This record gives sequence, structure tokens and C-alpha cells, in this order.
Amino acid sequence: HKILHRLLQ
Amino acid sequence: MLSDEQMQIINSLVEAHHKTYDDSYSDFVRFRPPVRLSMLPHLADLVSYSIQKVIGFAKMIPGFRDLTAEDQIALLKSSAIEIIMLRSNQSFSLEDMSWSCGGPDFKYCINDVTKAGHTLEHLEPLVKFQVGLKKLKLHEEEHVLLMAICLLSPDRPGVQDHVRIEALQDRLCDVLQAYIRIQHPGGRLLYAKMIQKLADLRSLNEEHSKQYRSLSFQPEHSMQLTPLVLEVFGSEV
Ligand SMILES: C=C1/C(=C\C=C2/CCC[C@]3(C)C(C4(CCCC(C)(C)O)CC4)=CC[C@@H]23)C[C@@H](O)C[C@@H]1O
Repeated sequence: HKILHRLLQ
Repeated sequence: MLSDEQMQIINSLVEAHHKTYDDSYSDFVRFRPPVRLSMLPHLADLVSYSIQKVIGFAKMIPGFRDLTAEDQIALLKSSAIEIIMLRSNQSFSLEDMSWSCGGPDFKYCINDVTKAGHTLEHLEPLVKFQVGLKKLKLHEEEHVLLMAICLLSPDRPGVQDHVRIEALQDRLCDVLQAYIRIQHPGGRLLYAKMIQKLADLRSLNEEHSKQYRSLSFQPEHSMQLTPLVLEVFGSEV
């Protein structure tokens, strides 16, 4: 989950 | 009455929703425009943008940030479409039985959503859900509390720290139960009515997954989705 992880931080 | 700790949770949650929900709906001009599966590009953009808002909300929920990243992802992947279904009650209108986001081009009737791959087998319970939820005439404090309790459900596939997530959700339910009793006149049975809305959300989630799965499986349709939607509504673990 690259995008979710990035958005989470 | 409520304690300073419960009042703080309310202030944090109300502010978090205010930061991640824009009543002007002015960002909607950046989505691929609506076309009356012609509505799939606009609604996929709508939902993708909403998923980002829901991630911002979650991050500001007291204690969510302190979960492991794994649990945070499991909660958001399972609850995203439900938080979105809940937060859309703010634009839903009982008058025209639709979601009205400023102008008429961003007014989504039931016919609009059929043009994005959803049969009325799904849209019937969804609008009945929105109408019942509208009839509850919730306070903003109770609307945001419900969204935070929905997100912080430990009964989701993938969560590992059940005990910590259930404790967070219990503390939120206690704030809500006390908020209703002390601050909402005539809310004698309102807490129960909102717990039942959570269960309806689970039935709507499952119907959405069935519909979405058919989209996701036709590349000519899945290509119209966005990468965030594909990742969040997808089945990777
Ligand atoms: C988003 C939101 C809004 C509306 C939500 C809607 C209206 C259209 C139908 C939507 C998008 C659905 C569907 C379509 C889902 C399409 C797809 C993801 C491709 O399977 C399930 C009916 C669920 C919530 C519904 C606007 C505003 O309230 C912000 C909120 O945050």
C-alpha cells in the first residue's frame, strides 16, 4: 500500500 | 455532565471534520467532469478525493496516530466506503433525494450513480440509509463521533491490536452516550438508533464490494478508477 502509507506519513 | 477529557475529544473531532470537509465544494471543479458508464470518471474522482479527506480526519482522531501503520491501514481500507457514506449525509437533501454539492453539475441524483456501475439493488438501501440518517437530525458533535466510532471498529479484517482499538472505540462511545444524554433533548433512544446505523453501514459496505468487484474486474472500467481508489478498495494485504 504505497499511497496509503505515504498519506499516513 | 461531561468531563474535560470527553469535551476535548469532542473539540478534536469537530475540528478534524472541519479541516477535512469543505462546504464550498470548490475543489470539485478539478475532478473529471460529470457526463449524463459516463459518470464513473467524475464519481471515481469524487470518491478518491474523499478517501484523502477521510485519511486526514483519521490522523487527527485521538490515538489513531499511535496505532501501528499496519492497523491504521486495515481500519481505513475496511471503513473508507462507510465513512464516505456517512459524511455524504451532509450534502444529501431530503427534498430532491440526492446529494447536492453546490451547483447543479455536482448534484448527483440516483440516475447519475447508475451511470457509474451501480444497480438500484445497491442504491435503494443507500438512499434509504441516507434518509433515515437525515431524519435522526444529528448534532455535528454526534455526526463526527459516529464517523470516529465507525473508523475505530476493531471488528475489521486485518486488525492486530484488537484490545487497543476496542478501548479507543469504547471511550468514544462513552463520550457519545454522555453527549446525547446531557446535551441532546429528546435523545432517549438516539444512541441505539446510531448503533443500528453502524450495522446498516456493514450491509452497505458488502453490497458496494459486490458492485465494485465487477468494476475492478473489467479493465475498460477499472482503468477509469484512480490509483488511490484501486489500492484502498483492493484486496492486497
Ligand atoms: C463522497 C462524498 C459525497 C457524496 C457521496 C456519494 C454520492 C454519489 C454516490 C456515492 C459516491 C457512492 C457510491 C458510488 C461509488 C463508486 C465507486 C467507488 C467507483 O464504486 C456507492 C454508490 C457512495 C457514496 C456516494 C459528496 C460530499 O458529501 C463529500 C463526500 O465525501
